[PDB]
Amino acid sequence: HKILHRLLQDSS
Amino acid sequence: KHKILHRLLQD
Amino acid sequence: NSLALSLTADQIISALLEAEPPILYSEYDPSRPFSEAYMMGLLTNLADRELVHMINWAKKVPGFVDLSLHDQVHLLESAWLEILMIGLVWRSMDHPGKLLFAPDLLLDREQGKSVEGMVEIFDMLLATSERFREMKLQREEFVCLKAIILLNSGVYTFLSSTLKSLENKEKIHRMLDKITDALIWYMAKSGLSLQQQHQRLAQLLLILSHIRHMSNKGMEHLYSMKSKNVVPLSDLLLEMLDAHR
Amino acid sequence: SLALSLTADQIISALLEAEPPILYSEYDPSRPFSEAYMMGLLTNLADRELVHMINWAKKVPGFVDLSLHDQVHLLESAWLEILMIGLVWRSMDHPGKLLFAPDLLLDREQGKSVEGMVEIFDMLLATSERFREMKLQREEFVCLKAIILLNSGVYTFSTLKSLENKEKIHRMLDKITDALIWYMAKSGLSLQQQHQRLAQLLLILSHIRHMSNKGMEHLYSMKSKNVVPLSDLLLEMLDAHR
Ligand SMILES: C[C@]12CC[C@@H]3c4ccc(O)cc4CC[C@H]3[C@@H]1CC[C@@H]2O
Ligand SMILES: C[C@]12CC[C@@H]3c4ccc(O)cc4CC[C@H]3[C@@H]1CC[C@@H]2O
Ligand SMILES: [Cl-]
Ligand code: NA
Repeated sequence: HKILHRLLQDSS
Repeated sequence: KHKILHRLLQD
Repeated sequence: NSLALSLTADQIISALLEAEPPILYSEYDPSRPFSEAYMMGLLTNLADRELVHMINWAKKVPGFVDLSLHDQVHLLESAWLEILMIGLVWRSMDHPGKLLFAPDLLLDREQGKSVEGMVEIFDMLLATSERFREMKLQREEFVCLKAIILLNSGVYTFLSSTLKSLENKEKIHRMLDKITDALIWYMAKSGLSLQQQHQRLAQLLLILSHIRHMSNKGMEHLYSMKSKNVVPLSDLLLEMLDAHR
Repeated sequence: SLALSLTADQIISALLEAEPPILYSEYDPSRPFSEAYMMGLLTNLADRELVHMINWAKKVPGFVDLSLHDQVHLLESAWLEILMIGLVWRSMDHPGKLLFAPDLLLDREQGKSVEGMVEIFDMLLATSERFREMKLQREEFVCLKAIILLNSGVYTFSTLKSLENKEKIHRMLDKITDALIWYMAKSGLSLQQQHQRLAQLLLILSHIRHMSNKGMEHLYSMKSKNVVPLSDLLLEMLDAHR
């Protein structure tokens, strides 16, 4: 999957 | 002053 | 200062409505192979004929002819494709899923696929028409938006190195404020609350960011079609395209 | 949703608290600015700012209530506009210069180190001047940045889920308009000045969009000429503008 999608799953 | 648009705007 | 800068909101709207350009016809023939070249030829021939009427319309926008010829040239060079596009979206509001380029040329997105790179632009234009439909955009609001495009799109590149050129820049900003006043006046007369007026003003002006985006993409596309010799372009269209490098 | 029930004061407070940090560049002043080195510094900075931008977006009221696909699309559409509006804001106190980072304050002559860059520098400098002319306030800036995030990608192209998220976005855009007006009223602007300033601020967004499109074309040109390697993230954020 795309990097942005993965980063949007981390919390904060 | 040589552009077509310049010429058309003076009409 | 001037007579244009003293007009009331009603006078501004009335003048803009009276200045509306004619709706022109395309050359469309159902007997022709609907090729990439044929469709692009229809669209650019139409755009060229519309540009001459756009110049006449601009001279009727309050205050526009009080600017120097160089300033008028600059603003039309910056805004022309945005203006063609907002006109297209307006004409298309009554035709969900279609773009009314002309009364005889109503195209859907599948027809847009006939030209490489065009369907993505069609989809943006179709989404904007849908937004206008959702908002029930009125003709009075449309003409204010078009005048705002003309005055705003080139205004950050407007030089103010002299006391006169600074005067011209200030006049443009004052007229932009007057068109905002006119939009709000129209919304207020239509019965909207203050909250609804400000919300709708924002909604309308955000659409202008999308129109700018679509113009940028369309200019890139037109340059590509020019480079590939897909279609011959008029001298005026070539110069208008060249002003965007 | 809870987000759509926040007051104007709460929205502005939330956005102020969410502000990202100001990062430093990797600039080594022992080295001169070649085209490749300057592009490397600016893209390295952008990449690190994007991580904080993703963090910031998750704090924009309602954003995390959207589908991940919508969050992705909105950030893909807006990222360079968001970087650029932040740059212009950081540069207001530095007429004639662009404060990319506190250690990378550049003038237009330095921009000439990269082909095609000075044209973009000039547009950004003009926007900084516009911010100064307007005396743009931090509360107004954060509203505008949130508006870019929610608006830039909203009209790119039938499913019911697409309509449900789009309605949420439009409702929150209206709430930010409410907050902007509230801030202006609280600051003492007359009712006419409120709508005039609202319009002046939102028309800035048309110029920011223009600059983003020109910057995206420029970045693609640099990539296409093998001037600078881009992170996988930047490659994907750029490719979304294919
Ligand atoms: C400029 C293009 C040809 C002319 C098209 C046109 C032609 C006439 C018109 O009233 C509006 C538009 C908007 C879309 C334009 C197209 C977008 C890309 C294409 O090259
Ligand atoms: C995208 C570019 C590199 C990254 C630059 C940047 C990098 C960081 C930042 O905070 C703002 C900007 C705006 C200008 C951007 C540049 C415009 C053209 C160039 O390719
Ligand atoms: Cl005709
Ligand atoms: Na004609």
